[PDB]
This record gives sequence, structure tokens and C-alpha cells, in this order.
Amino acid sequence: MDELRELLKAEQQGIKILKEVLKKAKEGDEQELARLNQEIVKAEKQGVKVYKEAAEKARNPEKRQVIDKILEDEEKHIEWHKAASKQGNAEQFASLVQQHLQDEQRHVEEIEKKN
Ligand SMILES: [Zn+2]
Ligand SMILES: [Zn+2]
Repeated sequence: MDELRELLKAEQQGIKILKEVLKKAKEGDEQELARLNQEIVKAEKQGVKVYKEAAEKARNPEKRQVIDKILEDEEKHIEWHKAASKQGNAEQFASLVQQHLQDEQRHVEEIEKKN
């Protein structure tokens, strides 16, 4: 097969982390927040690596569209967090995490329907 389970797991991993970070944002530690941001970027970056591989292994261009779309969006997310790695505020950081969460949920929503 073309493999989808790890692809799903990657998005799930980020969602788990995002929910985790949102909690920890209330914990309110600078070192933790930096760690959390790095955790997110690392997962997203790896996801792009896997999705790129999957994109080439995409059987249908129709299915590739979905993957290719996500490929850009996860890179897009990394771009946002790269900015956060420069400067950011606590409230904004929590908001970024929650907004990112919504994006990933769409991806899972889109991917889970195997048709
Ligand atoms: Zn993402
Ligand atoms: Zn995603």
C-alpha cells in the first residue's frame, strides 16, 4: 500500500503536543515555552519530510493534491513558529497553538475519509 497510518499518527502527534502546549502555556514558564515551540517545530518538520516522501508515492494525482496541500500548510506552520522563535508574547503564543490545532484537525478530518 501507499501508507497512511504514520501520516495520520504524525498529525495526531502534533495535535497531542498542541493540546499539551496550550496547558503548559498556563503553567507559564519561559524555558518550557521555548521547549514546547521546539517540540512543535520538530514534529511538523518531520511531518513535511514524511509527507514529501508520500507525495511521490501517491498513486492518484487526486490524492497527491491533498498531500501536496498539507505539505505546504505544515511548512507554513513551521514558518510561523520560526517567527515565534524570534519574538512573541504569552497570549499570542497560546493563540498560535490553538489556531495551529484547528488546522491540524482539518487535516485529520480530510485524511480520515478514505475515498
Ligand atoms: Zn502543522
Ligand atoms: Zn497537519
